[PDB]
Amino acid sequence: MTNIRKSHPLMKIVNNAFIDLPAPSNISSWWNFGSLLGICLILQILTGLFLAMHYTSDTTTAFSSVTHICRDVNYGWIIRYMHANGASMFFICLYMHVGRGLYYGSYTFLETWNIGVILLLTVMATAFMGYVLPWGQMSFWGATVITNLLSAIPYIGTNLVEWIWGGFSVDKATLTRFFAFHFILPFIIMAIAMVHLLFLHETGSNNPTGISSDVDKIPFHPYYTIKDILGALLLILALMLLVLFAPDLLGDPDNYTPANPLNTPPHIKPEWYFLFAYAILRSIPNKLGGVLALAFSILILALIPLLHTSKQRSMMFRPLSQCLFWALVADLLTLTWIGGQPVEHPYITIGQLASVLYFLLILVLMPTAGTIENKLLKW
Amino acid sequence: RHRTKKEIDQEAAVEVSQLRDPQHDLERVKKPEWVILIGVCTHLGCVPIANAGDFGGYYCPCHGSHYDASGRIRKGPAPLNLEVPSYEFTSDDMVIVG
Amino acid sequence: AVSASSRWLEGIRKWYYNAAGFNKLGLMRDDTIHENDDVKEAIRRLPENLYDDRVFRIKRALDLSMRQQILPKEQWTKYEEDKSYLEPYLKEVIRERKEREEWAKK
Amino acid sequence: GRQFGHLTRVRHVITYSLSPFEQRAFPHYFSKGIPNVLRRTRACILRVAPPFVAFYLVYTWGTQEFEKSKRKNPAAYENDR
Amino acid sequence: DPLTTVREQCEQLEKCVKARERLELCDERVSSRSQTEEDCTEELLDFLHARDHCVAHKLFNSLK
Amino acid sequence: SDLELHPPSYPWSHRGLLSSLDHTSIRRGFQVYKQVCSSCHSMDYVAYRHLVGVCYTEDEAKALAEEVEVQDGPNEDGEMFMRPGKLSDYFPKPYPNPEAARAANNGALPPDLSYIVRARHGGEDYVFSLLTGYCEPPTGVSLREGLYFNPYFPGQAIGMAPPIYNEVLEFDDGTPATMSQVAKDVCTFLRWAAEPEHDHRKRMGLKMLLMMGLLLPLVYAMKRHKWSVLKSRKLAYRPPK
Amino acid sequence: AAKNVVSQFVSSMSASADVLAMSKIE
Ligand code: HEC
Ligand code: HEM
Ligand code: HEM
Ligand code: FES
Repeated sequence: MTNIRKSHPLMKIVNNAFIDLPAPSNISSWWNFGSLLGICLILQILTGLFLAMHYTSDTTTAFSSVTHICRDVNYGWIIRYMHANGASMFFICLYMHVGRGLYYGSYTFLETWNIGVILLLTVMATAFMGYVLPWGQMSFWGATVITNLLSAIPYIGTNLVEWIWGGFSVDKATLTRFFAFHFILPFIIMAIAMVHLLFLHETGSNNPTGISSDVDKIPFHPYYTIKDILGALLLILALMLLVLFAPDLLGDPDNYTPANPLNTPPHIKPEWYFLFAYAILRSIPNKLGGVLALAFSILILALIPLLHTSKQRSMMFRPLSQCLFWALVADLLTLTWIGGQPVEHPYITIGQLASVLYFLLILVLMPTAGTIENKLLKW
Repeated sequence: RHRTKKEIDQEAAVEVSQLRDPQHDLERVKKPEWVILIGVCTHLGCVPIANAGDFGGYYCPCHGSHYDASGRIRKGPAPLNLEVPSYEFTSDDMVIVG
Repeated sequence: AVSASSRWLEGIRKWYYNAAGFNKLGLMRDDTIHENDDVKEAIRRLPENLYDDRVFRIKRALDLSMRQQILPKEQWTKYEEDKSYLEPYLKEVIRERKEREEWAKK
Repeated sequence: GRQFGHLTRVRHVITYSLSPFEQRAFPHYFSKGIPNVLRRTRACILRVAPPFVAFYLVYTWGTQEFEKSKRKNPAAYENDR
Repeated sequence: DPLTTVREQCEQLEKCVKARERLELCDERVSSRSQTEEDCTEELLDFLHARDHCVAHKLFNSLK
Repeated sequence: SDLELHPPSYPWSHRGLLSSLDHTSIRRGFQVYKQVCSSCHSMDYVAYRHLVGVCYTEDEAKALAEEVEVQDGPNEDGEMFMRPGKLSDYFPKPYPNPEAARAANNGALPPDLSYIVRARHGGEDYVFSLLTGYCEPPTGVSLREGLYFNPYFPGQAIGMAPPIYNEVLEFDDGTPATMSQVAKDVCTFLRWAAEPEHDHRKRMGLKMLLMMGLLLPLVYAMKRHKWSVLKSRKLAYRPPK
Repeated sequence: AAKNVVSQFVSSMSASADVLAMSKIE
């Protein structure tokens, strides 16, 4: 070759994973969440860096600081409400991502699946510390009760909760830590994303049918660049619709109140993206039992590869799992509901059966259904 | 919390057994007139409200747990009673929690 | 002792077969298989006719999927015509490997 | 390695395509959508909608009870007696 | 001036009349058996709601 | 565990996506806060920047901000010798410091109104239905004098003196100062101190909606332009067989 | 779209009404 810009630079060749790559034809709209996933990572970052261009990480000021970003600073208001709302999107997008993987068996790509999982959990940490930066009543308490929930561990716990906090409570020491880790996680996560992409590039994108498409492959540039741009267009739409018309709507927490360590919103809860795991935790009387089961909520993802029982990696051709897949999703919705519920009889009893349903759906029902379907097909 | 000859007795006459947790007021303080508690209801620990409840003690709005005057669990869903931080009375006006 | 029960499974079977949509796509059961290392070798063992067939079928199928269009009612795969053409090939491949595994015990 | 010349082996298939500039990008969209949208939704509805329906009942009932049991402050045990 | 009139009207509707009967018995039950733990507040809490839904819509057209 | 009554979706000029804030209301409301409310509740993030937000001129608010620094002035902030003039000063703190504040109101601590609308669950509805909601304690109920009964407080009891009562103040123009009429204006000024961007953001909304209605359709066509070859595509299979 | 978006993000740095308030006022 001569003057083929792409492979001339070696660097520019590495970018031909976007333009020249084999991309399956058939492909639900669901896959745009990968790309959007990145979109969100880049938006949070640009946004973060500007907010962290006018934010301070002290008890005294932090609330003020945010308050000042939203008042005196030019276009700081949208930047901040764009950053808050974004993170919602970021999660809304994440959970589409994992749904798709669950449903079409994209998770067969074990190595890719394991990175995903790390991805998911890393963002999860990020979101947990950022929300505490503004140091408002919800944030303040939410950190205590989550962090303390780590003191369940018998031997260490206790010592360890105190190291993480940098003291006995959550004063300045903790507050500056979260500021620093919030800042540096996303950068580390981008490396991961790319590592994730790396592995995925070695086997390409699965499809709704569930079969290899090698016999049908398309230009990523021609087709999938417009799709992705279009995806954006809708993604942004949702992010501005939220951010411009209903800034606070999705941000359940109304606690714009500077944190007073004796005061407490009897209704303490993580934002929507954490409710599942909250609910699941409450269902267990015992503290430690609840922390294990909380971890297992999320950490149970990496099992599913091994659970796979059918011969069709595609759920597309299998009824019964399509029914229990949906139910889990609706069980997951049910759990999210509990999250914002008084912890009383009505909700308790419900959550408890939802938390068993979720683990049944994942651990026991689906796997059996797999088998059955295989046996009805005579496979 | 600086109690009262009327308050001490109050908490003194309460029949242990019928207390979720069995805690003599005397095993939870050092010097009767005084009672010092770590304001963290045991349940999910969001601060109680002294002078609230049904057992003349402390209330934790958060979920409906009443705490007596010695601050002993009497209406759940709290698990245990209130903790009593470490503290030695040094001079007659001085006690050091910790 | 299966006369009534196992002559009625075909009833759920039949139900189930057309339930799963792949019927409609013009695809067959063997073409819906998870392409793993054994399937892979079976696949490779196919004659030109069988094997090119499985390529057009999947071509026509992924085309439909891309366009969200179902094949006409007249042109659909009928359960009574279960070409289990991979099965023969696929069995052996497994058979060979089970042996290999076993021979490696001690 | 190389992803385009090395995917698989395909014999005897013709394809026929047309240029963008020769065709229309919106092919009787209302007409296809209705019938296609209709035909897949109706093959989805049964497999998808149920569990959501279920949640709704459980939501509804589940909130009624709460308000009752709590607003029915006399619910547990009556007043007169 | 404005608020005070509209409120009345609102409690003149067949559903306000109907659910005020619980208030009336409440008040008397409670006042006569004054030692009871019965809350008349809780009873009032239904009336108020229906009065106020109404109030809002109308009350608004009368202010500046 | 007491039922809490909830606020009506009270008819507001701004309830609607495009609806915006009514400054005259703001204006009025302001005074309400300043005369009725400055006494025990503070507004720390609010400067004397109503100018354009509240239609008070620069000269108007300068003057309005000057007298507030003459009486409550920077002597309460720590500017020993400070008097009339300045505009960077923030609304004057009812009391030196919180602890005081609770003493003046006996244990209770007058919440900073800056964000009340956006703080407390339930927005300006709650705030309006609190002030305008004050009814007779319920048969068989007891009330410590401070504990006035209010139909909309969580715990069913608030330490609030006559928030607002008819003819509490008088507005320049002549707006009929009804308990409620004044509340409608007081809330509105709160809405705004809570979210000063209210109007700009709804504006942009408008411009983001039009734009997006031009880009969404456009961009979709692009997407079909390109893909068309694929979708229009037809296939043939001719083995030698 | 890009123009305003970018512009907002750069003015976010230009000069905060906080500071600018005191500017030119002595
Ligand atoms: C002193 C005389 C006050 C004036 C004038 C106003 N408020 Fe007030 N308010 C005051 C106290 C002491 C308290 C505490 C209540 C308690 O029981 O702790 C309050 C409370 C409020 C609330 C309640 C919010 C909540 O805690 O749930 C609101 C919404 C409120 N104050 C707003 C408010 C407004 C808008 C006023 C002017 C129109 C106003 N208050 C006047 C004391 C005083
Ligand atoms: C996806 C990765 C990230 C996510 C999920 C995320 C999420 C969040 C959330 C939920 C908040 C709380 C905001 C609120 O509700 O007030 C927040 C705040 C903040 N974040 Fe991010 N963020 C991410 C990346 C970043 C990055 C990369 C930076 C810096 C470059 C950053 C800087 C900040 C700052 C300074 C705040 C504090 C002020 C505020 O509340 O806006 N964040 N983040
Ligand atoms: C930081 C968050 C993430 C980013 C930026 C990201 C990005 C991407 C992108 C750009 C793609 C290719 C397109 C697509 O299929 O949609 C992809 C594919 C994939 N991702 Fe993610 N991802 C993230 C999170 C996750 C999570 C949490 C998991 C699972 C636990 C996951 C698992 C997968 C899988 C299995 C695929 C391949 C599917 C297929 O095409 O067959 N991803 N990811
Ligand atoms: S956190 Fe105190 S009773 Fe529940």
